[PDB]
Amino acid sequence: GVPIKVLHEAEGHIVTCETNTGEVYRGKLIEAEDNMNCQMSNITVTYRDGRVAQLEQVYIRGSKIRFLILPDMLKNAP
Amino acid sequence: TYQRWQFTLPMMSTLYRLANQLLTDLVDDNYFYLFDLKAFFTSKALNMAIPGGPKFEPLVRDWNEFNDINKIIIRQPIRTEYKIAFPYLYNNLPHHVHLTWYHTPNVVFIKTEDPDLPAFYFDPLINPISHRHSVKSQEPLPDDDEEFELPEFVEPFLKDTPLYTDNTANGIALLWAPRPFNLRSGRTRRALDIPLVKNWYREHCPAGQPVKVRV
Amino acid sequence: TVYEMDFLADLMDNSELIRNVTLCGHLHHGKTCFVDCLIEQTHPEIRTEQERGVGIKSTPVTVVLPDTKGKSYLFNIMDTPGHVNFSDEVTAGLRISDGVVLFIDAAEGVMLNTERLIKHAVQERLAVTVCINKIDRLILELKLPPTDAYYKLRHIVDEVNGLISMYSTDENLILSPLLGNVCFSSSQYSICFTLGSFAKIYADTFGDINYQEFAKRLWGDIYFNPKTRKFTKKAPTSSSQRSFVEFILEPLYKILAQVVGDVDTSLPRTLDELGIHLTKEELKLNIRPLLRLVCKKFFGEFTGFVDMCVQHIPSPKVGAKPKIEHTYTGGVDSDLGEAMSDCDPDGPLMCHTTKMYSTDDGVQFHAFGRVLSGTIHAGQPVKVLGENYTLEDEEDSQICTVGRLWISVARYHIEVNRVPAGNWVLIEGVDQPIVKTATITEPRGNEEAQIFRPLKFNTTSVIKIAVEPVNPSELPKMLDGLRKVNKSYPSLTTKVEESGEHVILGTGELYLDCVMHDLRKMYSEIDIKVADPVVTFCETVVETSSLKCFAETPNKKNKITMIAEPLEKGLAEDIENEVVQITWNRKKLGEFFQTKYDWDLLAARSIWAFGPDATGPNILVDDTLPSEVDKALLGSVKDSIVQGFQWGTREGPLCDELIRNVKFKILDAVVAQEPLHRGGGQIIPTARRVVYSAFLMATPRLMEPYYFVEVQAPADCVSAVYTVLARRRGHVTQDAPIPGSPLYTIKAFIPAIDSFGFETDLRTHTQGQAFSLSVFHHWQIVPGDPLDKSIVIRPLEPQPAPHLAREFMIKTRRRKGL
Amino acid sequence: SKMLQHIDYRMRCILQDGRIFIGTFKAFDKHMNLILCDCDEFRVLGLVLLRGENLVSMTVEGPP
Amino acid sequence: RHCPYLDTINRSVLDFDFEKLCSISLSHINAYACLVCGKYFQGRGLKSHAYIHSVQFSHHVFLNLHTLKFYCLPDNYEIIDSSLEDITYVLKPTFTKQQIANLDKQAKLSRAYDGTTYLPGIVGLNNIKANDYANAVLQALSNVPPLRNYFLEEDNYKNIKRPPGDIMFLLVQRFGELMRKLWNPRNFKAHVSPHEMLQAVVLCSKKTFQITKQGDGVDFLSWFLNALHSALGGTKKKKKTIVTDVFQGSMRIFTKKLPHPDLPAEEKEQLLHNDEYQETMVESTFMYLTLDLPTAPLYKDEKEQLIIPQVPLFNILAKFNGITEKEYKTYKENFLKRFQLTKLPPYLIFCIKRFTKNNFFVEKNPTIVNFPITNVDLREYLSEEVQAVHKNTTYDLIANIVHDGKPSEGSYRIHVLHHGTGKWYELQDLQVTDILPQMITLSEAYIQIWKRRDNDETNQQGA
Amino acid sequence: YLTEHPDPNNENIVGYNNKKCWPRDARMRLMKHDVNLGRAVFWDIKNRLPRSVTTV
Ligand SMILES: Nc1nc2c(ncn2[C@@H]2O[C@H](COP(=O)(O)OP(=O)(O)OP(=O)(O)O)[C@@H](O)[C@H]2O)c(=O)[nH]1
Ligand SMILES: [Mg+2]
Repeated sequence: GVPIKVLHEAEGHIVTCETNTGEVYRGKLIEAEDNMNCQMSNITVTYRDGRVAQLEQVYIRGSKIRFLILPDMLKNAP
Repeated sequence: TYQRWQFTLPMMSTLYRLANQLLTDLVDDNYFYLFDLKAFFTSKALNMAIPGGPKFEPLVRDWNEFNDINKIIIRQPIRTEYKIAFPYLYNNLPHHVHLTWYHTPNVVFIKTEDPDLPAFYFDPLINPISHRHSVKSQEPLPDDDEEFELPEFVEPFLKDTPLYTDNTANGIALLWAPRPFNLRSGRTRRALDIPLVKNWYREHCPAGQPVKVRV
Repeated sequence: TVYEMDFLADLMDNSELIRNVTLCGHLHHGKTCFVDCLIEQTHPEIRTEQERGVGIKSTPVTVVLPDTKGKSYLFNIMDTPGHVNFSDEVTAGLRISDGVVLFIDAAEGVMLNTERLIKHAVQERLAVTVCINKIDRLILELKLPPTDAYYKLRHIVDEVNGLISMYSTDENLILSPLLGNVCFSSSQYSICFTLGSFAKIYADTFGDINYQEFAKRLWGDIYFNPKTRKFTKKAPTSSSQRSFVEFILEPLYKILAQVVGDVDTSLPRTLDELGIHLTKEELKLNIRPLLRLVCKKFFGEFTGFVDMCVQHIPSPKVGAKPKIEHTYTGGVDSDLGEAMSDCDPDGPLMCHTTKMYSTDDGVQFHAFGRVLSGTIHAGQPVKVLGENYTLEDEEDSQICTVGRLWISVARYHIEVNRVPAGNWVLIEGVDQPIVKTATITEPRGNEEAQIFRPLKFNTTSVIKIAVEPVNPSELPKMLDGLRKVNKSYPSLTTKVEESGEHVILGTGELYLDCVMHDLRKMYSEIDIKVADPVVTFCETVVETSSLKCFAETPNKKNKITMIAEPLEKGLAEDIENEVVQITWNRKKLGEFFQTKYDWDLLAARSIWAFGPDATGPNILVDDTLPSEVDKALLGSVKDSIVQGFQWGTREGPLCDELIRNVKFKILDAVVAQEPLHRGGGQIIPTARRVVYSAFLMATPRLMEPYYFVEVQAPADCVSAVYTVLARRRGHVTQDAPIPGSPLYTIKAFIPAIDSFGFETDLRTHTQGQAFSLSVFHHWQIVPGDPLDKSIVIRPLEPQPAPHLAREFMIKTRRRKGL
Repeated sequence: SKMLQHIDYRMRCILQDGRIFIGTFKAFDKHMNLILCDCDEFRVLGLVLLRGENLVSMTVEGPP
Repeated sequence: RHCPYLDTINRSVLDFDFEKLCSISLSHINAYACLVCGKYFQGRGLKSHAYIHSVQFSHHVFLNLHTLKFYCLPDNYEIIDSSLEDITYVLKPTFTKQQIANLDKQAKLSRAYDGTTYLPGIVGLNNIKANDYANAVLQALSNVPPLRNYFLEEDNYKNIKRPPGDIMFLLVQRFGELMRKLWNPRNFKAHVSPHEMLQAVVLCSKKTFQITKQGDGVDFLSWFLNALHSALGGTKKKKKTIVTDVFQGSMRIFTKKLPHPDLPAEEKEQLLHNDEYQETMVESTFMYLTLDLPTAPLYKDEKEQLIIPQVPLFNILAKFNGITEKEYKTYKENFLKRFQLTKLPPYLIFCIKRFTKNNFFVEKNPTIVNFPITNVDLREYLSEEVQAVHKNTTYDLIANIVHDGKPSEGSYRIHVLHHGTGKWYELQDLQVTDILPQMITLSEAYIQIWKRRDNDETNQQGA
Repeated sequence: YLTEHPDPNNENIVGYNNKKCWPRDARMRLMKHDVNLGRAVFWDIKNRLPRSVTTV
């Protein structure tokens, strides 16, 4: 499916993850679990106060992700 | 209209065996290493006769340096088989020449004289693996005898089916049969061609003959 | 094709999802068919080598295949011919590629070329992954029991691991099923699987159980208890087959057995359990085709190989750090080495040309290369650097604009606008400028980058063929043709002698024949005459000369006393392998030599040069009381003498061939003080004479190249093989049965000259059962003495062994030296 | 079923927070997870994937 | 600046007009001439036949055939400061516009190293007994002033690391060097060897110079003209410098400017009918104008000539007098014809049909072709001067291929005007001889070049 | 002779006459040194005769 194939297909590629509380995390995802929980490396987190927090590794939960920004060119589907 | 046959394998294997006497010995195609059309074109082109092959009318129609004997090292003397095999090295002025030379993984065909138990526990050759080294390749996989609970209701997919079946041997045998018997469904053919004598035609060096047969 | 092009461009741009892959496997172990099947999966658009049935040339294929995760991957695959003679293409492929995949036939077991390929990969520091092709042979040909099959499988992997351990002192990696390094695949029936891959399939069919943990305990000495549930170490006396057998080989056999064995009575129900859906039409196919279809549906796309490639391949990023030290002459330090390592499309960029791919229409051919750094745009003008070109040697170098770029699917040419570094690419318009291996650089840019070391060949070319066009007036056309083949083939070495005979050097018959054929039908129209095949020889001296001739120069400003004696048993071989090479410090090198061979410390100090090649068999040594007294001048004279000595060693004093395994030693050096230009100019010619004279004084040396031969044969024909070898002066080394397969392996050696037509004779006598591969391996002194006037040579009749040396010597001289 | 008629079409997705997503509907799942192409929030998100847990309403905002 | 080995140089053993190969490797790549034995060796580096040769054959000064540089070995350095300007010039002659005017020499009597004494452009060529035809075309084209001056001072063309504005390929670089060579006022010997050019034109497929069984001055002229126009061409320097004024087969294609102008003419044929049926006109561009030659018996034995036909030779004069077009429109093919020469080119090649290779070996058309025109007043001038006897344009003979009937092949000798001494000049296999221009016609004419004056009344007035 | 007739190809012998009547071992051997001498000698003699009087 689109969540699965593009989820694990984005491993190693830069992607943006927007949490439910408004925390945006942009970076290269290391892996995507079937539970939708993902782990990103060298991800930049921007809080609601405008504070940019650069983390070497971050693990985002599946239920805590509101949406995700996939890379421009890849084919899971047309 | 009696075109397009589909065969039960059992029928096919039975017929094959009855035609077994007519059938050639060897499943592989390596036997006919020298049985090459390209070779025959080249032989005619190079005007060279292969020991026990066909001869032919000649296709169309001097001290030199390389010829000289004192400068020649001979270990082995360039036999005509080499000239035909590599006619642009062996043979000068090749024209319209194709590349004979078929090299492939060795063809091994297994058959058993007595049915025994379907399948064979050990090969006829009986080559021994006799794995030999250190601690027989220690494997550090999933935590055995610990966290490897395993999954309930799961089993190998092919376990229910038997490894071999009463017709397994026959099925395998039909993989290496002369062309009309290797297909369950094969195209219907006329009797216009003539005979199945080509295997007989293919004989290389029978021996105990008058030339009569060589011709 | 445009959508695909966009996706390909994105993948190329990423440079981490694309890993260059090169696969080499013994003749007929299925590399070519595997690639063909992969291409079919990738592009359902199905639009000399073919007739021969043997790959003669390496072909590069680029494809995008989804893995188990589903992330798209970019793979550059270069297929290398299995045949040992055409190994050179494989070496080129290995140099271009990051990692090499090894293919081994299950039934055949370890084979000649497998070993050689593994050794080359270890030397070249490329990660090695091995796929076992023709897995079905045991099941459907050998009919080995599943336990038996597992035993045979364990053996091959163990042997491969042993070879890797032997080649590299450090055991960074070992190949095992648990690691995922080795993939069990059969190319023909479209089943490619690894324990991980099989585990994934099992998980998909079943509930959701964790695949990785099951895979780890899945293969190698693990027993699964049904009552126990989770896998555990074997504790059942009753005996349940190792879990590899229980979960993999058992069901694999059962699938195959049903389809071949029944196919009507019970085959459908088995399919239901499997869940495969079959058309009635499909079930009416012949067994091989039907079996392949069934297997394809059950095994998915071709996932194991892709998984292996993504997982254990360093790819573009790691790429250069291991690669550049061997490849780049600078080896990194200040700029270029660092830049190459990053691999970004910035600054110097860079290209490396390791191949020339011929065009049918014209002599010019498209070059193939792995873009090392930055990126290349169509119509840009790029500097070309020859292997000859170094630091400040502008005359060899030439610069030309790039007409077009192509990305190569199997024998299809995708035009593209630009190519990022780390991607294989065909370059139009660089054909005239480059000979053999080449380096492409920023054109007119200051940049300055050392050329990548030229290809170093696993074999040594030995077989010499003379060529002359039938009609003299067509000579220049033939010469043109020869140029083309020099570009087309890697090791193919040509030369023009003093006589004027045009000579081609090759690796063996098949190589030579194919080269001849290719030139004749594709490069030059002209009819070509050909001399009978002859081996080169090498010259060595059996014993030291009692008296050393000392020769003055044209102007008698100096004299040189030099002796010669054959080098030690384990000296020449080490010298060449660079074990005791001239690069090392005098203290380090001398000490090493003394320790290894009980070398004198003083003699070690006295070592000057290795003669003909930077790594060469010959040694130049200075041992005089006088030299120490006036060293200043002595160093300069020694350098000039060493150049002269180098010249002398390559040419020869008998057959005008290379001198092998000889130490030359200076005992008296006479140079007039303040010699100036006199010494500088006169000494070199003199030195050449000096070398020869000592060679004349220091015994007679007999040499001939020998081939290592592997013969695979049934038990009944071993006697015939032995007889052929005995007939041709061969001698057999080892005769041993092949484990897990029926057949004997015969290893033997055979003189190069006597090897002509050996293959063919062997096959003919054994009714096409025995098969021989042959590779240059070993030099060995010929029975006949180099000089024997009392020996009378009959003009046609083959001579007896006691004086072959004379025959060879004289005839070779008559061919050119006179 | 009805999911095949909306394939390769531009729909309008509403979330639980009141945000509207207008993009080309590509693929979905049994969990109602919409993958929109060239989506525009009411900032251009472009290619994005929205969860079905916070989904509210899915309407057709224009021809495919 | 005595690099003392300069003393060892043997000018008299150089010969650049040899195939550009190492004599002991037969590679073209990085070829160096030894200046002491004049033998080619592939080179620079240690194990190169040039380096080895420099030391086993004691010959240190070399010339890099493909790059304009000299090297002194054994060290392997370049001789920066090159009194070998003499040598380099015998490789690669170089000219500035002054030189082509300069002396009005027109062809001032040069010396070679042998002190043999020959008029610069007016040089013969070795091995006429296999390339005599080729030597005739090469001397025709290298006589035509716009063509010749183009090559002689277009030094830009095909270096290694040239700019972008310059290239055209190996065929044109070599024909350029042939032309340069044949005008060289300081040739080391009197005569030149185009045998390698010719063989490269058969062997180097980008020319399929692959004509045989005829292989004449006409055929080779055509094959050359066509080739040059394809191989220098528009924007790719080969149609701007060519000169699409200097002829103009004005009908079609304008190709390399110089030889679609500069060798084509246009005959507008004009088919007519009576009644009111306005039959049709066919302009055709043509680099060489095939004259017929009336009805020579050929399958008829002889004592020929004055006892079958010579004198009235001249069935021929300006034969057609308008070709098919003016008086004798005996135009057998159809209803009415006249064949006007409607463009009239700054040269005009004529080619006499001397014979029908369609049949046997050939009894030719020997009927002598009397235009030794003798007419200028100030005459005995061979005043050639052909004026159009319906219009005026006024043209002076300036070349004249002759056939000769050697019992072995053929032969093809070539007679060139020399405006400035006013002396016709035969060359005949490295031989040269002056010829009475009124007696030219007593050979079997084959090909003439006819310059346009009165266009030099446009350029007698246009200076 | 070489200066008078120098060819890169050195075809020379291509046309060089010999006797087909004798067996190969008896018939004249072909060598550049031999063949170039042959052509040089012939050439030298040919050049002593005016074409207008006679030729060879
Ligand atoms: N048993 C078995 N044989 C196979 C399979 N795939 C290919 N072969 C056979 O192995 C032989 C060699 O296969 P190829 O792929 O053509 O060999 P290649 O590697 O492409 O060409 P070379 O490199 O010259 O060996 C052929 O005779 C094939 O029929 C397979 O899956 N199983
Ligand atoms: Mg292959």
